[PDB]
Amino acid sequence: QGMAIAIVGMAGRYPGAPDLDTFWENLLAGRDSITEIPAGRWDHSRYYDARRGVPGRTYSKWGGFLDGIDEFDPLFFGISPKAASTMDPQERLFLQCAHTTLEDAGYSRGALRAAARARVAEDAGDIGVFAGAMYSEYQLYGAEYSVRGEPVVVPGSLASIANRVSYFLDASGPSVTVDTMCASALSAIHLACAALQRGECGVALAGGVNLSVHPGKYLMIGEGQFASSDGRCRSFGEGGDGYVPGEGVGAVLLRPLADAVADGDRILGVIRGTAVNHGGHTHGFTVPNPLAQAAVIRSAWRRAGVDPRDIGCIEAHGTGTSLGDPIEIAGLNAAFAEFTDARNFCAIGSAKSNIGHLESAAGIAGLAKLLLQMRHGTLVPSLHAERVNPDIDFADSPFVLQREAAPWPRTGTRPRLGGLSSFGAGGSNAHVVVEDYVEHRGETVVVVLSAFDEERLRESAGRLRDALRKERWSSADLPDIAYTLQVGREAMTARFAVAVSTLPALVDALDACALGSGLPAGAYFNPGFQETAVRWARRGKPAPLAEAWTSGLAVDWARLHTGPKPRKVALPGYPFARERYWYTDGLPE
Ligand SMILES: [Cl-]
Repeated sequence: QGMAIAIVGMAGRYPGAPDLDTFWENLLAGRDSITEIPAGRWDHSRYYDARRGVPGRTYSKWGGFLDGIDEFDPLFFGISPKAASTMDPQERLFLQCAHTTLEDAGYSRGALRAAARARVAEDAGDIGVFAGAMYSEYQLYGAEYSVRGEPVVVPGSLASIANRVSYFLDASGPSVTVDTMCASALSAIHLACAALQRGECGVALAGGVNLSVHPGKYLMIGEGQFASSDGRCRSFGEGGDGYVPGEGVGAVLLRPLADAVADGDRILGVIRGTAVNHGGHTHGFTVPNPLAQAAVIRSAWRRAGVDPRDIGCIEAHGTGTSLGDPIEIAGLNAAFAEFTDARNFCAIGSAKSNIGHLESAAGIAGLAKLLLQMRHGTLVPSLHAERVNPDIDFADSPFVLQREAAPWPRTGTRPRLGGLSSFGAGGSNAHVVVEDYVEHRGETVVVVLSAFDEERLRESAGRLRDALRKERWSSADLPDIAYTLQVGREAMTARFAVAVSTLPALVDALDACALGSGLPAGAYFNPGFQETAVRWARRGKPAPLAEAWTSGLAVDWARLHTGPKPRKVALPGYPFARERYWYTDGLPE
């Protein structure tokens, strides 16, 4: 049966991919997003040296990097701009990730709490937050400054990553940051699923964050020789002699499947089972254990109640290590061997070949790739493995290394089944089992839009306009779009409302608002009785309600949709202000 935990929303920010849609495009095109160290971060010429193991140097100069990790919208989160400057970028980016995930799920803060609270006991929490992270590097800058100047305070609390989200969301569930290194994100998901199953909270936000903000990490992988000579993760490829670090922030909104189905939530997939263990005493602290990996994979399978023969795809750890890669396959082989003797039926690959080793966030990026493959029914290439690692025999294995884009066909009406592994360098292992889900036309709707100020509002109109021009959208989607923007967004200061019945009309109105030109009739803008107006709107006269709402009137939009409720759909998230904050702000040179 499984623990039946539904995924009702997701957000992701990965190298070369500001959002999940872009991430899929990169994955589909087999794009390599690895680059050299951005000059803005630090002067890497002070540390680079091609000779392995040189003291005070590093032979790696590559990485999977995000763009503008110092960009943040503190006013949006009720954080003072002064506080933002000394606040760990990981906390900042996870805050923005958390919000985007709620918007993808089609939930406002208040709505999410209400939906969660109804499913658990009185004194049980509503929303839980489980974050995975392993580095506190921002802290180091403050110390480097304080020694040769005036002492500056730069906090290094990993708990803040989860705690600030809980604070912002007004969440009352468990608020936990976990560190199991590379397996952190998957460990967070594991604990989140356990909390939901146990009834500790109604919904749970689970994810991971990992940034490369300091050169120290590179001096470390250089000394320990963990870094690859070519700055690539050759997942199961020949010549892989280490990994390349990558940046990333991701999260999922988790919920018991029954509750999601009953609430008409989007369902991006279902977590059937999770498992967590440790490699024990191997021949070295950072030496992986194939038997432990096999055990955690089987444990997740048993908890999921699945038949491993049906597994269509495995998203592997695949860091591109001399010892690690063959060990991982050995672990997987031992796992499958306890159930079937079948060969070459399962696909395998790693996103790390695309975006690098995201470490504490590797699992959430991996989950994204897996869910996206199922969503589009397409298996994506795994890079840097034109010739496979000589130590690995895929011919005598359950697997076939995915090296070309290919269709992932559904067997009958049976859900596509996938597996996801993440193995911490310190020995902590994790495996997650997921499967996908199987389940007023033409009328005038009222499309609503709000943001912090006028500029952000017109920005939202533009991004929504650009989205609704894509091929997937038609006029038949208008009831879903309107519903999502009503009950799935926060009613903010600057507001925009328009009554439309066709999609091209909505696009025109959005374009007008975005460009600040003249608005049509039935459209209302504001830079910043209900019972009567809602009855009117339910009778097909929504203009007085829309105009009143734009003027600032609070509106319980749910009252409008009490035959069948429209579907929540994926719409563009809030356009955060991109102002730069760093610890050197205000400090003398
Ligand atoms: Cl609130």
